Amino acid sequence: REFMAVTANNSQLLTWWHNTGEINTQTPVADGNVRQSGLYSVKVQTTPASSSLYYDSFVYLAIPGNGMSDQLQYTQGYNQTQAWTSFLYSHDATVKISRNGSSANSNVVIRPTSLNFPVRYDNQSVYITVPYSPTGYRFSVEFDDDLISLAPSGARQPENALLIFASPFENSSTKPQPGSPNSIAPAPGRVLGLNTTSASTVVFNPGVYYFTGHDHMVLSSSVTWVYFAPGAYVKGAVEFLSTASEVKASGHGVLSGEQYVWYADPDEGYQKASGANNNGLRMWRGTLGNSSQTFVLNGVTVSAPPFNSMDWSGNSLDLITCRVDDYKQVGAFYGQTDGLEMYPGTILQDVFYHTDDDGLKMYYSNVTARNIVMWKESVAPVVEFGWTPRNTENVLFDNVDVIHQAYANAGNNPGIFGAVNNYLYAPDGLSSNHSTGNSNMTVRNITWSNFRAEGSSSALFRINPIQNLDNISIKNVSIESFEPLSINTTESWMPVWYDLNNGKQITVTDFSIEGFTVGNTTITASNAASVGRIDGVDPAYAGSVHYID
Ligand SMILES: OC[C@H]1O[C@H](O[C@H]2[C@H](O)[C@@H](O)[C@@H](OC[C@H]3O[C@@H](O)[C@H](O)[C@@H](O)[C@@H]3O)O[C@@H]2CO)[C@H](O)[C@@H](O)[C@@H]1O
Ligand SMILES: *[C@@H]1O[C@H](CO)[C@@H](O)[C@H](O)[C@H]1NC(C)=O
Ligand SMILES: *[C@@H]1O[C@H](CO)[C@@H](O)[C@H](O)[C@H]1NC(C)=O
Ligand SMILES: *[C@@H]1O[C@H](CO)[C@@H](O)[C@H](O)[C@H]1NC(C)=O
Ligand SMILES: *[C@@H]1O[C@H](CO)[C@@H](O)[C@H](O)[C@H]1NC(C)=O
Ligand SMILES: *[C@@H]1O[C@H](CO)[C@@H](O)[C@H](O)[C@H]1NC(C)=O
Ligand SMILES: *[C@@H]1O[C@H](CO)[C@@H](O)[C@H](O)[C@H]1NC(C)=O
Ligand SMILES: *[C@@H]1O[C@H](CO)[C@@H](O)[C@H](O)[C@H]1NC(C)=O
Ligand SMILES: *[C@@H]1O[C@H](CO)[C@@H](O)[C@H](O)[C@H]1NC(C)=O
Ligand SMILES: *[C@@H]1O[C@H](CO)[C@@H](O)[C@H](O)[C@H]1NC(C)=O
Ligand SMILES: *[C@@H]1O[C@H](CO)[C@@H](O)[C@H](O)[C@H]1NC(C)=O
Ligand SMILES: *[C@@H]1O[C@H](CO)[C@@H](O)[C@H](O)[C@H]1NC(C)=O
Ligand SMILES: *[C@@H]1O[C@H](CO)[C@@H](O)[C@H](O)[C@H]1NC(C)=O
Repeated sequence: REFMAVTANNSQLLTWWHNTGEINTQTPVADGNVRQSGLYSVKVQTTPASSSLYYDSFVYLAIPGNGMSDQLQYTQGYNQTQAWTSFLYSHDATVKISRNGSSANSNVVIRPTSLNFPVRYDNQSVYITVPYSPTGYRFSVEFDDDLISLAPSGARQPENALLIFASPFENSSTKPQPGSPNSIAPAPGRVLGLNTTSASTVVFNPGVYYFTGHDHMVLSSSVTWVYFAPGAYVKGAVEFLSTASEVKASGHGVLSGEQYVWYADPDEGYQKASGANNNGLRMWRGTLGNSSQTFVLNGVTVSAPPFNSMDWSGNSLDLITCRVDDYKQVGAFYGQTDGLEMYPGTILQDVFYHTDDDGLKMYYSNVTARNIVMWKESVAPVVEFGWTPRNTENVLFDNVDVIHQAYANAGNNPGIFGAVNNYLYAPDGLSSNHSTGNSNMTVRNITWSNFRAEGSSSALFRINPIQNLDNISIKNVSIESFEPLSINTTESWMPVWYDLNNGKQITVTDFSIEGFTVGNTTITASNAASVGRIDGVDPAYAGSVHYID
């Protein structure tokens, strides 16, 4: 009979397919179709490797503009595409990646490179042995012959990326059990009525679902759980109306904003928002009442966000906290596609971020984020804590691997650790005016540890102390190489700042750097300014920056 995809669904492996897959790299796919990679084929086999059957794993594809050529102007203008595949596993598995029969043999580089998974080449394919880890893995498979240079940084990156998301099975807390109480499971196609349903749980089983580019998934106040099953592909954006103690989005399916134009405004017919009014549609949105709420986000893959990925509505955001795990953001070629907000008390871990704006937004206290892979594009710092002065304390970001960066100039506000200017007076984040800070606020006890920048990188830090800084520690940061000196994105700086109202000088105390390396060179106080390119620390703060050697 004609060849058909064969998927796995057992206790050791789960893969899926879509019968409405569409090979298309230039226009929007049909409402009920799923854009599929025409370059990469992926199959998976639980070890040990044998003549046993390999199971097909659907490879999704995201393209800049999502097929809407008139939206390309809102991207960085590169020609990169991003494909990805997800599967669940509970045992080591071999991932077999194939390219068409006419593709020549090419070695691959897996990022993060620290993974060091066994890789073998045979019969026009690449076999990667992925070990089972309870927190799974999110990595990039880069073919040497597919690498291109991105001007003007010269960054070497895949023209056609391929991401692999191997995740653990879903427990009873992230997967609705059979015939769950007061649940509703919409049929494939156009999804209607969820904004007025009396259901508590919304279940999206395998299949394709879509709102349209002129509607989104507004969930009624009774909905506290939306589940995206592995194999479910939902074109839309989520907004909880529930003010309950917990609102949850889980499952390993996909939530794609590909049908929305950039900056789509939900209050203006979903047309592009007028005058950068900040009302672009978020992929995750909630609204608070007068009681605490926890947003649990687990397993989901968000693709093609039309604007910032997430923001909650409310007068006091101290009432919201997040619990994020095994989550991915892909195909974010548009600008202002920020990572999630990490509200007070947040624990975020095992995440993959493809973003063209603020990545890790350190705006709230008592936050812990760890095990993150980031494909930074061309705008904003990897870590951001500028824009507005804040009282923020007790933050820990650990094990963050920025596998790629493609900045172009100083105006992009580049840098691993950054704090741009005051948005009220410098909306684009860059200005020589350093007198709009707040001397009554302080960012204290911050730890950024085990950060790694693969390939060419922007500056270690470009921080405007818009409020006082105290006890900020950088421990173990490796930069493979720096972007060209010429583009002004690699020199680190920290200019002296003053209070907006009384002119008091903003203070910086105990800002330490330990375990900083550039390529094969260890950075110390001796070569920090030269090899480390840390030549912009204001003399008033120089005595507060300590190199622990
Ligand atoms: O507050 C908005 C935004 O301001 C800054 O972004 C600026 C960039 O740093 C500049 O390089 C330049 O980039 C233009 C570029 O913006 C993309 O977002 C867009 O997708 C693309 O089509 C366009 O060519 O201008 C922007 C401001 O417009 C700041 O760095 C951001 O963090 C901030 O979100
Ligand atoms: C796997 O099998 C279970 C049990 O029948 C089913 O609920 C689920 O939808 C299947 N998943 C896929 C993607 O095959
Ligand atoms: C086959 O794969 C190569 C990359 O290995 C790609 O450049 C080529 O376009 C593909 N062939 C076609 C046109 O399908
Ligand atoms: C994509 O852009 C790169 C430079 O960034 C260029 O070398 C490559 O040829 C381009 N590919 C196509 C199909 O134009
Ligand atoms: C529910 O959403 C639909 C769009 O699907 C909208 O037309 C309708 O007005 C909404 N109902 C309410 C009560 O808001
Ligand atoms: C929160 O609002 C509810 C309903 O309006 C009310 O019953 C409750 O007393 C409020 N809680 C507080 C702390 O005021
Ligand atoms: C952070 O945690 C501390 C306790 O360690 C608490 O006192 C403080 O209020 C918390 N900050 C916020 C805004 O939640
Ligand atoms: C500082 O932050 C750490 C976590 O990074 C936390 O354990 C500790 O209690 C905080 N308090 C201080 C200032 O020591
Ligand atoms: C780098 O960019 C900053 C901000 O625009 C500017 O002040 C500085 O002079 C630039 N350095 C040069 C001359 O490359
Ligand atoms: C800096 O900006 C503030 C806010 O607009 C303004 O009041 C002040 O005069 C400016 N001073 C400088 C550095 O020119
Ligand atoms: C920094 O890296 C070294 C390995 O070279 C490790 O021993 C140390 O624990 C790391 N520091 C932190 C805070 O993780
Ligand atoms: C900081 O506090 C002083 C009073 O202690 C006040 O005059 C000043 O305006 C405050 N900083 C701000 C918000 O500009
Ligand atoms: C260190 O890196 C530089 C630049 O990549 C290279 O030229 C040099 O050979 C390297 N030295 C060592 C010890 O590997």
